This record gives sequence, C-alpha cells and structure tokens, in this order.
Amino acid sequence: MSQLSNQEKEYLISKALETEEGRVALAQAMANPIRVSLDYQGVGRKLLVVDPLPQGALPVYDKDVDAKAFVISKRGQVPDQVIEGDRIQVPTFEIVSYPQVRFSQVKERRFNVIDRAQQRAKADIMAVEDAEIFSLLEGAATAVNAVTISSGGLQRAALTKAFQEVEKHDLVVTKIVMNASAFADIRAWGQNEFDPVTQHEVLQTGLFGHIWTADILISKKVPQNTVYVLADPEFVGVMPIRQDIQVIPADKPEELRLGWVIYEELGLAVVNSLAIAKIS
Amino acid sequence: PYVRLGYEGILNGAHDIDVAGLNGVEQLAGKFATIGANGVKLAGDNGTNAVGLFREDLGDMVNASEKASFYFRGGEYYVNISRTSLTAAGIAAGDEITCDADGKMIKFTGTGKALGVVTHVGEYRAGNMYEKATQGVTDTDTFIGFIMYV
Amino acid sequence: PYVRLGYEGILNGAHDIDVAGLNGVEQLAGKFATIGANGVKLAGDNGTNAVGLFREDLGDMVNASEKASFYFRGGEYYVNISRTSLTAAGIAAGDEITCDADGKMIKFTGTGKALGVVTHVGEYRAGNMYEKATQGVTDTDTFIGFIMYV
Amino acid sequence: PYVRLGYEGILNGAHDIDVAGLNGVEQLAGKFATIGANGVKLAGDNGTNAVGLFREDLGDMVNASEKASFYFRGGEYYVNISRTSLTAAGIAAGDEITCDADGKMIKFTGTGKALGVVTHVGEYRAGNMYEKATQGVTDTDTFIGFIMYV
Repeated sequence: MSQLSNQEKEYLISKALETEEGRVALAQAMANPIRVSLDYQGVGRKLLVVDPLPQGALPVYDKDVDAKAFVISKRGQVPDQVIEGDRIQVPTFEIVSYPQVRFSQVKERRFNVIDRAQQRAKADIMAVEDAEIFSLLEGAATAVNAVTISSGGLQRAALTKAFQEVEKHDLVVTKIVMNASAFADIRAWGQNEFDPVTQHEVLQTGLFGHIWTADILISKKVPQNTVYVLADPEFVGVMPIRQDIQVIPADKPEELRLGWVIYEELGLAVVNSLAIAKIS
Repeated sequence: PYVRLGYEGILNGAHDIDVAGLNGVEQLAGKFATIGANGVKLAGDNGTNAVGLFREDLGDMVNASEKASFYFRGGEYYVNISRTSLTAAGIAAGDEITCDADGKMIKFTGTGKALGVVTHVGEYRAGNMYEKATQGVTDTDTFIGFIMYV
Repeated sequence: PYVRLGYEGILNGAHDIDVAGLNGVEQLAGKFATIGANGVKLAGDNGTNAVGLFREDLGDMVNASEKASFYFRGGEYYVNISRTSLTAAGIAAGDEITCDADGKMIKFTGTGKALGVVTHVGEYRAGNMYEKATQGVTDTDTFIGFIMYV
Repeated sequence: PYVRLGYEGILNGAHDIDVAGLNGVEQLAGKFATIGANGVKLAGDNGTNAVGLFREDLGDMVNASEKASFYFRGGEYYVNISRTSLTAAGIAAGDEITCDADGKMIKFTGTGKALGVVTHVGEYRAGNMYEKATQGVTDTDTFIGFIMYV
C-alpha cells in the first residue's frame, strides 16, 4: 500500500510507526469483586435454602401451645456456565503500533467481569447456564410510591424500605438509564434530594454506594448488600489462552486470543432482596 | 367453643366416605397401605386411626413419608379419612383407603396448613417449602395455633 | 465442530398422549411442570423426551428423567391427561399438571434397558444392578428416543 | 466405491443461471475438475470437506486453489457453486463444476457450527475476522460458521 488506512499519503508527507492508543472500553457492569469468592470443584452445583417455617399462630387467644416446626428447604440447581470473549489479532499490527497488546488483556478481563454480571442477573438463558436471579426475587413494592413522586425520590424512598424489611443494605444496585433518569427527575430545585450538586454525587446516591450493573433494566431499582444476597463460586478462574496451533489462525500470521472463565452462582437469600418498579 | 370449656381430646371425622373407580393416581380410590404381608382385621374387628402424610408407591399401594435425602415419590400427599373404622378420621393399614384433605382431628407434631411436605428426617410438616413448585394438597380445616392432624 | 445434546438445544417435536390405550380423566395427585427436576427455571437436564416421561427427583415437580432406576414407584412413570406438552424438555408447561395412570404412549431416552442408573444428562444407562424393573415395552431392545406403549 | 462416478445427485444444485449480479457468473461456463482432498468420502457428502474450491484457468480444466488448511480472502476469491454434466453428473471429481466468484448456491456439509466454506485439505472450519467480513457488528470465528458468506 501507500498508507495503512491513512487519510493522506505517507509518500506525500508524514512518517512514523509510532501511534497512540485508540481502543477504549464501553459499558462497565462489575459486581464480582464486590461479592465474596469461593472455590468450587465438581461439574454441577446443587444448593439448599431455608423457606418460611411452619409454626403455629394465634391472632386471637393465647393460652394454648404453638404447633412445632422443623427445618424445611427447597432446592436449586445451577449448571456451570461459560463466560467468554474472543479476539482475532494480527501480530504485525500489534508489534508496530505498540499499546494494542496491553489494551487487549485489560479489555478481556473487564469484558469477562461484564458478561458474568449480565448472565447472573438475567440476559437470556437457554437452560444451559446459571439461573435468572433477578426474576425469582421480590416483586414491585407499591408502598414506597407515594403517588406522583419523583424518580430520584423513589430511589431514596426505597433505601429506607429495605431497612424496614430487615435485610442488609450497604448499597444500591440500579440500572445505568434508571440512575441518570433518577438524577434528571428532581423536584424544582437545582439541588438534588440525595445531596446538593456541589458535592460529588455522580457515583453515590442516598449517601450509600452505587453499583452499576447492566441488565437490571430501566425503571427498576434493587437495594441489597451484594455479598449477602449471592455468593460467587468459581469452578475455574479467568485465564487467557493464546493459540497459533488453531487451524484457521496457524495458516495465517494471525494469533487468536481467547478469554474465558467458567463460573457458577450461589443464592444465599434468593427468597428475599427487595426491588421496586416506579409507578410514578 | 361452648359454655364450660371448648374442644378437648379427639374429634370426629367423616365416616364411610367411599370413593371408587377412578382412573388417575389418587389415593381416594380404594387401595391399600402396604408394608408387606396380607391385610388386617378379622370379621367384626374395628380399625384404629393413624394420621400423617402418605405417599403412593408402585402399583396401587400407599406407605409413610420418609426423608428428603431420598427421592420424592407418587403424586400429592394426603391424610387418611375412615370407611372401615367406625371411629373418627383415620384408617388401619392394609384396608381399602379413601384419603381426603380432611383428617379432623387427631393431634400429631406440628400442623398441615398450606400444603404439607416431608422433612429431611421424615416427619410430616406444613408448607411453604418450594415456592417454585406445588406440593401434596392437604389444605386443613381451621384449627390453628394448637396441635392437630397434619 | 461442537454439538449440543439435551438441555434445550435438541428439538424432539411433539407427540400425542391421548393416542393408544384407555384415557382417564382430569383429577388430582399430580405434580408441577418446570425446567429442572429439583431445579429452578432455566436450569434442567433433558433427555430426548418430548411428550411422555418425567420422573421426580426432589420435590413434587417434574421434568425429564432423574431417579434411581433400580426401583420405579409412584404409579406408572406418570402420564398427562388432556394437555399435550408444548415443550421438548419432556414436560415443563409451567402449570400444575394433573396426571393419570392408564396405558398411555411415552417417549423414552437413553440407550439400552432402564434397569440401571442415571447419567445426569437426563438418560438411562446400565448400572451394576441388572434384572431390575424395566419400563414400557419388554422383550424388545429399547434404544435412545424409542416410542414405548406402557 | 464412493459417489463421484457416473451420473450422480447434487449438493449445490444443477444448471444455475442468474444466481449472482456482479459477483458471480450468470452464463454457464462449467469445466472439469482436478481434485484435492475431499475427505472421508470422495466428492463429498460428509463432515470433513464437501468438495472444495476451484479457480478458473485457461483450458478445459478448472482446478484447485488450493488453500490449506482453511485460509480465506474476502470479497471475491472464487467459490464452486453448481455442477454441469456431459458424460457424468455430480459435483466435482472429474465431472464439470460451475464456479462463481463468491456466488450462489453454496451448501456445504458440516456438524454443528461450522460449516462455513471448505477448501481441499483440512477439516471443516469457518474463516475468522480479517478473512471474511469484519464490517460492522459481527461474530465469526473458527467455532462459529453458517452455510453462506459471512
């Protein structure tokens, strides 16, 4: 060629094989380093959780004996799931430009972390991967909604609601669009309800931390403490492999970069974790 | 409850409830409680009573609920009404049994409200266990906050 | 390369369960329809089952296979009366299913006679125990995805 | 033994005209094949290969590219489509192949994902990215293949 894909001609003007980084990440959805980690072995997961107890109740008249109870549990199965991303690379390109190589690894790692949060919440399962936690958990709490009350107000209002529930709350698990919209839909004052706009509040709401996970969906806010609700069992951890012994990459100069992890999910309280949908 | 003290001791079920000729898997149809041998009573002998949750086995047999560290077996869990016994709700094992979701009222450990399950040692207990499944239908009569038929 | 087998990536079509035999009626002592046999929605092994055959592991929920094949019990292998499954998970309609026990055509899974153990893909294969109870058609060597009349 | 002798059936169809605009021939221009590896079966019909690429040369032969073990060049780079006959019918192996430059119909035999295009010499894989289209939002790899161009 006379150029790589350049705009003008090198022959006319300009020389250099040194070039800056252009590659950049888009859409963060981390929650695995937030959660606790466990090792696991075995090729499938079975979990048991405790349901409500069957005790006696007396709403009227107390002198009798409550009916006894015994520890009753319900089952879940979780098959392994595989989370991955692949990159096709040209070594000649990589060696000449320079930063691409560093970008590929750090992107792959972020990318593995991103896909894992999406499948775990929900993001379309084919019955071959970990169960859809977001579906199973508690419906929309109509009580929080004071009727015609602001979106930002909803997120404040919900945080307290989880404390009444007696479930730990350290942090807000919201959707990126719901959070922006919540910030935008504030009263009649420049100052926001979480705290004024002369304080940093981009990454904190209600004075509690903000965890952005994608696929928690629009108009939904979920309070929890991440560590408590679920736990992350890891069958095998995130590892890169690189193959020039693969059939189609060998023939060519090309090298194939795989990034993958094989994961599983434990639910320590899938029978609780409060969520709400605005009706306002 | 009526003047000079309410209910006490055992209390009468429905007697001679005869269900027969069913096509499905129900316990209602005249069929046996089997542990092994050849059934019970001589002529002019009256049954006992036994309340709890029973589970359908191979063929047209029922036996008691056990563990949860072993497989769940047969359809719905049910409690025994009478049709051989002249006394209350219940039946003696090795008879034709009609069951119901009525077993009123012979006390035994815990209660049976909102379905019943089998626990991991083999006792009988009420729901809710699974919320993602439907367990044996034994919907009890009102009698709560006091010991009763499961 | 790379071929799914079971788990909702195989299409086994649909087959009619009101075809062959006597046909009972709608009644209780049934069990619930879901993916997984003790699992939860979107997490279940699956045979080459379509309509016909599903065995409880834990809870009173069904989806295909899974239960020791030394002893089959519960009244037949369970069949569907007057709803035909619209999935190919074996059964996983998402309703409470009323089941029967008349002679009724089923779909099988796994190579060889069921008299063995369970493979955790949703299949039967030969175990260390032989001359254990078989399912449906006998005298006839059954293979993976055979159509048996019970 | 193996197909590719006498008048034989077709994989890519027969006598296609008007199957491509500006990226493939619309007149019949077929010509005879000197073959590479076609895998376990001669002249295809199997997992591996399926009848590989030809590229036209001067004479009454068209012959192998031959790309090994599945490299590809994007846009046009010649694919073998339909066959013609004059003494024997069937796709390659000493019989007349009609080619195009990446036209239709292509219809090659695989297991699962990939598929893709086959050449002679190699196993059935599909080209990646920087070999076919890496235009807009696409997934293609060596694990991922479908019959047509990517």
